[PDB]
Amino acid sequence: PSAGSHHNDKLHFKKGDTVIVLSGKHKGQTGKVLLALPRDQKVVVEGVNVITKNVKPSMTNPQGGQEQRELALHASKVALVDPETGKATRVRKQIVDGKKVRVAVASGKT
Amino acid sequence: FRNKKQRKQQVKLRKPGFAVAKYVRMSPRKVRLVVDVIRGKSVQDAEDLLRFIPRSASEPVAKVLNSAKANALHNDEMLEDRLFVKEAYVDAGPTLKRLIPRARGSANIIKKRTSHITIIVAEKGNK
Amino acid sequence: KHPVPKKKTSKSKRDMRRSHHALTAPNLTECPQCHGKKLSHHICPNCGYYDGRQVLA
Amino acid sequence: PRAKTGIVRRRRHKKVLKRAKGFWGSRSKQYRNAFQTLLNAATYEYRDRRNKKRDFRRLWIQRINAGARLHGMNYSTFINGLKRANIDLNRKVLADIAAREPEAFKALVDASRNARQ
RNA sequence: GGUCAAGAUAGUAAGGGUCCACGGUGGAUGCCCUGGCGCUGGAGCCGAUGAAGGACGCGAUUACCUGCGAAAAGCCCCGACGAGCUGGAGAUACGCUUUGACUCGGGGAUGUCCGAAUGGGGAAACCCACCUCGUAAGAGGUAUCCGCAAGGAUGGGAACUCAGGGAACUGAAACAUCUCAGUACCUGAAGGAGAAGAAAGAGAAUUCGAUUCCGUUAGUAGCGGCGAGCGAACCCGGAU
RNA sequence: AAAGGUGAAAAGAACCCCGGGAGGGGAGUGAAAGAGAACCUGAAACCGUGGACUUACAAGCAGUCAUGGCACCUUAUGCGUGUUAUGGCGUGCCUAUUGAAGCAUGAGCCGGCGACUUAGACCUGACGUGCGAGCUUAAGUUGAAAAACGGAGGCGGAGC
RNA sequence: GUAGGGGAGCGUUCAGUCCGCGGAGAAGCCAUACCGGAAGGAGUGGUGGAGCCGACUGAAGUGCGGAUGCCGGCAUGAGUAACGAUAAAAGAAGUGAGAAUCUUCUUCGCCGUAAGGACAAGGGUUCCUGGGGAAGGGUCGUCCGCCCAGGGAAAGUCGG
Ligand SMILES: [Mg+2]
Ligand SMILES: [Mg+2]
Ligand SMILES: [Mg+2]
Ligand SMILES: [Mg+2]
Ligand SMILES: [Mg+2]
Ligand SMILES: [Mg+2]
Ligand SMILES: [Mg+2]
Ligand SMILES: [Mg+2]
Ligand SMILES: [Mg+2]
Ligand SMILES: [Mg+2]
Ligand SMILES: [Mg+2]
Ligand SMILES: [Mg+2]
Ligand SMILES: [Mg+2]
Ligand SMILES: [Mg+2]
Ligand SMILES: [Mg+2]
Ligand SMILES: [Mg+2]
Ligand SMILES: [Mg+2]
Ligand SMILES: [Mg+2]
Ligand SMILES: [Mg+2]
Ligand SMILES: [Mg+2]
Ligand SMILES: [Mg+2]
Ligand SMILES: [Mg+2]
Ligand SMILES: [Mg+2]
Ligand SMILES: [Mg+2]
Ligand SMILES: [Mg+2]
Ligand SMILES: [Mg+2]
Ligand SMILES: [Mg+2]
Ligand SMILES: [Mg+2]
Ligand SMILES: [Mg+2]
Ligand SMILES: [Mg+2]
Ligand SMILES: [Mg+2]
Ligand SMILES: [Mg+2]
Ligand SMILES: [Mg+2]
Ligand SMILES: [Mg+2]
Ligand SMILES: [Mg+2]
Ligand SMILES: [Mg+2]
Ligand SMILES: [Mg+2]
Ligand SMILES: [Mg+2]
Ligand SMILES: [Mg+2]
Ligand SMILES: [Mg+2]
Ligand SMILES: [Mg+2]
Ligand SMILES: [Mg+2]
Ligand SMILES: [Mg+2]
Repeated sequence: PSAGSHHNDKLHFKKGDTVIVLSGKHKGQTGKVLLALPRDQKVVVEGVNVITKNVKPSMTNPQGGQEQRELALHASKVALVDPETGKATRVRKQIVDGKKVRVAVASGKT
Repeated sequence: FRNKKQRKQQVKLRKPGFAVAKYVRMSPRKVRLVVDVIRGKSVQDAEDLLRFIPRSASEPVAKVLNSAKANALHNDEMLEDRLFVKEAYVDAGPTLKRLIPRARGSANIIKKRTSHITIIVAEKGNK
Repeated sequence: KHPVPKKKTSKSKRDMRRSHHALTAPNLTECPQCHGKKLSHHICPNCGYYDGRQVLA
Repeated sequence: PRAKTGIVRRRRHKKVLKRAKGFWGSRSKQYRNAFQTLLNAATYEYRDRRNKKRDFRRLWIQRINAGARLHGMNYSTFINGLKRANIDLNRKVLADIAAREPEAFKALVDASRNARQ
């Protein structure tokens, strides 16, 4: 019963966009979209961040070894930001050129 | 403390001088026969008696005894020359079941039972 | 033919019966040399001593 | 719609079972034999309310006869003696006089053998 | 106090019992949904251009499933979306993609072998041929029935339809006519419906006007070991 | 045929201790490992450890009543709660039967599943409601996050 | 007071409406000496981790101890019978975490128109090598016809 089903496998933001974290423990911290998976609705933001363990495997290296890497998040705790407001912001689809669709707020655009 | 959740954050439960062998492929009443000798007795003794008891079970039970020792010494900094088997018991694991043929058409079900051996070491002063 | 029990035996009964299955713990002595423990009139299984030294290491 | 048992049967059961503590063996741990034991218990309860009323009267009477005879009187003659002198005492009370207070019971004896004369 | 004497009573539990505490077993109960159920409405045929259903394959690694078919998790063009993708599979590596990928919609190309199987044989998925072209590789053809030909047929499809054939238990408080019942089942042919249909009619008003279906007439008229029980039609009102 | 459930998120427990392993104890993560992959709750039968009071002169459907002993004090210092000693009293349940403790039937135990219902626009009573010498529609039509129309028919109205 | 008739109610799911609770923790589970005439119902505490109580009204797959009932789990018999031909074993040595059971050596014993060898039918990787040890082996296993991986099968003349 996949996570994307509810959100029509659609991402409300692109990869490389900056994002503010709406909900949870990392309220409001900000970051670049390093990875975004539409169907699963999961997204990586240089702020979440956990300590993972590499257990036995002799690759990498015989001993264990711990590690610091960010752990992806659910789309619905992510938003495009607005350079003016600087805050959590909705999006309007308007037009430019020359056939390009673009994204505005209450004061375009990102 | 104000909330159960508060306690579940603040304390964390400890199992002071306690080891458990789970799913030992033996029968409880058997294993008990052995254990009842170990119990109340001062850890050293237990270590010996287990080497001269001529049941099979004697061996898994030896092993749990040592595990509880290494949990009271290491993970609990207790005093060897004062350790004794404060408590020990056996309870029933999920028992393996297998069909076995019998005479004429009849079939049967052997219960290869399993076992949970539990030892709990603890220091003993008289005062 | 083919006897069978008439009635389930109570937990109480069954257990009264079992009042004799207590194992008997070894009488154990400590070897006069290498020092662990041994059975009377057996060879001390740690060193191998029975007055001088019989079984091997 | 369907309506499972959900929750009711276990509540009933625990009710019986909890009436049944201290009962021997399965009588206190298996529902049916509990419930059963309890039917017979019913009989015994009702009966014995009446019957204890029967029993205590008996006891009083025993003690009374005893005291009566200490001072050289049978009980029956002692009680007609009391009714004659229109002393109107409970035998519960007569027993307690007889057992607890010597001289007083004595006095009632003398009064009664007087009523007999 | 000591000895003797007479008398009375206590504790210890090998194991058991009742209760309490703490666990194990086990999977009830509560909560939940990724799975069902019915009703309503939609939609209704596939196939010699090889179907339904399969076998064997295709993967960097591939046992199962999915998708595909030696052009083999896919190839071509068109349309949509616009940043991810590299199937369930979550696993490492290789990599693809803003010259527009992946996914969605729409057509085509390829489509091994079996299966109506149809070159001949055969114990389905395998064995053996013949003919025309071709340099070989390869390609195509080689069944039967209607027809001059063109072209049509064979096979499959839960229910629904019509047709050929057609039970018994059971009910009659036994049973034989009767009833179950033209039901079950079998065979046939066909469609998305089919059947039926354009009065040598129903009927009694010199009335009505192709058929089917619903209500109703009506448990009426009748049928019947006149027993059990079976049971219309006309009129009238609707659907078309 | 049976089959279901970590967690919000795999952050799926590096590393240390006993063990060949299995399993476990730490640590670390987590809000919670009183969620660790034999992972939601986790009842009962059933198996054990520990503690209270108890039991080795005793005849018993195991209860019930009365009293004494010990113990305990969160609807609890009394009408007590647990447990016991002794006395009185007492023939399991169901079914089937003239008659059941019956040496008559059923039953190992606990948990779940498990048996008087639906239909018709049928028949006949009781209760209630709306109209009332009258009462009512059916198919259907339209509307339909509702209902309204629809008199064809049916019931009373006279019996013999 | 049995069949039976009648009367008033308790509890369960779902439904409409009203009230209203719930992470400062719901349902479910657990303990309990309180309440009600009974079905039953609350108070507090422990559990649990996301839903739910009360009231009135409506509709039911609505209440279990029985049916040698059904599915499931766990008891009893019980550490009992048995461990599958009475052809038979002994020592050393090796290995190994662990050996009466595995490997080697020396003997012993049992088949020898068989208990040896080769085809067919059938089976289907069981063969060989290297590893493994949960379960399968009626004990034990370090071993195996088991588990994992990789190899192995060659026809003008045998059979089709
Ligand atoms: Mg009286
Ligand atoms: Mg003892
Ligand atoms: Mg396949
Ligand atoms: Mg090709
Ligand atoms: Mg394209
Ligand atoms: Mg897309
Ligand atoms: Mg062919
Ligand atoms: Mg017949
Ligand atoms: Mg008949
Ligand atoms: Mg056909
Ligand atoms: Mg481990
Ligand atoms: Mg912490
Ligand atoms: Mg005890
Ligand atoms: Mg005597
Ligand atoms: Mg005694
Ligand atoms: Mg009789
Ligand atoms: Mg009778
Ligand atoms: Mg009997
Ligand atoms: Mg009987
Ligand atoms: Mg009979
Ligand atoms: Mg029997
Ligand atoms: Mg009326
Ligand atoms: Mg009465
Ligand atoms: Mg409600
Ligand atoms: Mg509910
Ligand atoms: Mg039952
Ligand atoms: Mg039987
Ligand atoms: Mg069973
Ligand atoms: Mg024995
Ligand atoms: Mg026996
Ligand atoms: Mg024997
Ligand atoms: Mg034997
Ligand atoms: Mg043998
Ligand atoms: Mg032998
Ligand atoms: Mg060695
Ligand atoms: Mg042997
Ligand atoms: Mg050698
Ligand atoms: Mg041979
Ligand atoms: Mg072969
Ligand atoms: Mg074995
Ligand atoms: Mg090894
Ligand atoms: Mg081999
Ligand atoms: Mg040759």
